Amino acid sequence: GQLYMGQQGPVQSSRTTFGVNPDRQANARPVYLAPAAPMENTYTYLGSIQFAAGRHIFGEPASNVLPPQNIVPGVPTKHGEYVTTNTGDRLMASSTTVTRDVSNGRTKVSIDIPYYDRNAVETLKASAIPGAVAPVGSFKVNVEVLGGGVLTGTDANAQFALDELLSNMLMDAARIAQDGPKNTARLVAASHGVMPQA
Amino acid sequence: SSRTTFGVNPDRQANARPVYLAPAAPMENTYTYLGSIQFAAGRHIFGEPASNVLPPQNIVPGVPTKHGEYVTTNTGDRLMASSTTVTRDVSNGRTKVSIDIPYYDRNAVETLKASAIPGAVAPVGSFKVNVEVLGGGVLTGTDANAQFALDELLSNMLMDAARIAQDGPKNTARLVAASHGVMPQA
Amino acid sequence: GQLYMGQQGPVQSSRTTFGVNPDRQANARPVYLAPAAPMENTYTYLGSIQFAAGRHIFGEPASNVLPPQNIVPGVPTKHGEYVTTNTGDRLMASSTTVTRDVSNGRTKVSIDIPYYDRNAVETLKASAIPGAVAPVGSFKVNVEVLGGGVLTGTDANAQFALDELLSNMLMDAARIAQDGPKNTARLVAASHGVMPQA
Repeated sequence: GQLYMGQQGPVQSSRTTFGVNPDRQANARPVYLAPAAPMENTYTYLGSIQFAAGRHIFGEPASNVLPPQNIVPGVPTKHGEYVTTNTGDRLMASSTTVTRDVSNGRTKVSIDIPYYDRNAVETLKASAIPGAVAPVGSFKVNVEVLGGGVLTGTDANAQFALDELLSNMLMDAARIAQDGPKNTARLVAASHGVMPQA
Repeated sequence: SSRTTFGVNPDRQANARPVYLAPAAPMENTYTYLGSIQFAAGRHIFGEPASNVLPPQNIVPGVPTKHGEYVTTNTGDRLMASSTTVTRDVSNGRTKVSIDIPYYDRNAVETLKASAIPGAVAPVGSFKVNVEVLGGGVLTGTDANAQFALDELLSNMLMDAARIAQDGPKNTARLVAASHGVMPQA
Repeated sequence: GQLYMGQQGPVQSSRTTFGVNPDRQANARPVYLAPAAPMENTYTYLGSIQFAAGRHIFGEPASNVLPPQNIVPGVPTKHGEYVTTNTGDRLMASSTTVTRDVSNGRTKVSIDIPYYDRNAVETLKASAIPGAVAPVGSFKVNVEVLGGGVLTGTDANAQFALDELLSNMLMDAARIAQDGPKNTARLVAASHGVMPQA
């Protein structure tokens, strides 16, 4: 490679793999599985807008905090679900689901909430029809933490520090995801991004 | 594969960075001077542009291009409309702006005017000026903020180069029909 | 050879003979030659056991300190002998000898003392026979100092320090030679060594 001046004389710079231990520690670490899933932020906002945005009408949950669906204390699982059942006036009750998959150092949490056709629901109310409406679609939010491949000398204590580091990256990621003025479009029906000049 | 390096690491950053493209080309300096000399020097007569700022001809907003042109039309008495062109090429970290303005034969133009005869005249030649910035080879460590700093560094070298090119008394020959360069004594 | 990390980069370890001066100084050094040989330790012990151990009867020396036999002051020799003559009751007198050889940096001192057949001597005394007994065998002890090949920069003064170093190794060697309890066999008629477990 390039040439520089060492005390022996002019010496060639060199790039070597000598002295780098890339060995990894196996993803064999049991992790804490919450006994319920708190959806407080989303449901307080849904109470704020009165469970209706435009033509999307939403169901009222059973609880702001979701109970486990297929998780039992003391039984290890790689897939766990929490669920409640949204209900509403002239709405067929429909479940809202929070899924957690923990495999090979990869943790992934997904949230799926359904909605209904407000045009149909208000037609039902206004002309005094006796039927109900089934869900029309959903919205989904996924979050993923790739925490595999810790190094071999990673202390049992230092894995907790790494835990907190990843959780702070999580917070930063969601903030960057929703960052922006609420005067302007930023999430739904997205086509492309346009950052403003000033 | 991760390797520890002793000495210089020459890894360069790939030339894969979009750059800002002006929505129009301002030519204010040259056209104000052309108005100053009444669009005529010696036997060279020039045409009057439609605008001092040239609109894009083949550039569409939001569409990346590696070659773009701004253009206007010079018109004149007893003259055939001739376009003045500003070309910008961006490729592989090298960005180059060229300016081409045509001229006409003043003897033909004023002979027609003085003879009151139907002829009109086309351009005889042009003058061209090129400017080139070789910005490739950014090192690996450089982040975006540092790249902005390098942007401004190159633009300052640009200004220095133009000043060094035009440097000299206006009493004396310095650009056109150049044969060689000579330095004065004391 | 093996690989290690030097400031130039990964560097191969190397073993060279560069910068080692093994030149030696010739063994051309006159040494002191004692004017007599003191055998005080052995002869005081021989007085202790009354010049008799088992069937080995020993002669009584002329002197505890032996005079030179072929050494003359101011004459350089590479071989010198000291001697006295043991005598005894009904014993034909017999010489005890101490030999010193000094050649080419190697000093060697040997001691040879004879003994007689006590069975024969006490037969003579007991049945009142008029004859005498001649020596029957001997015991010998050798000591050797290989002090050749001093280095070239060895100062004349430092050769005295080396002298004393070798003499201290001598003392340590004799102590290791006779080391051991006197309850147990350690020197004569030796067949092999057996160091005790505890």
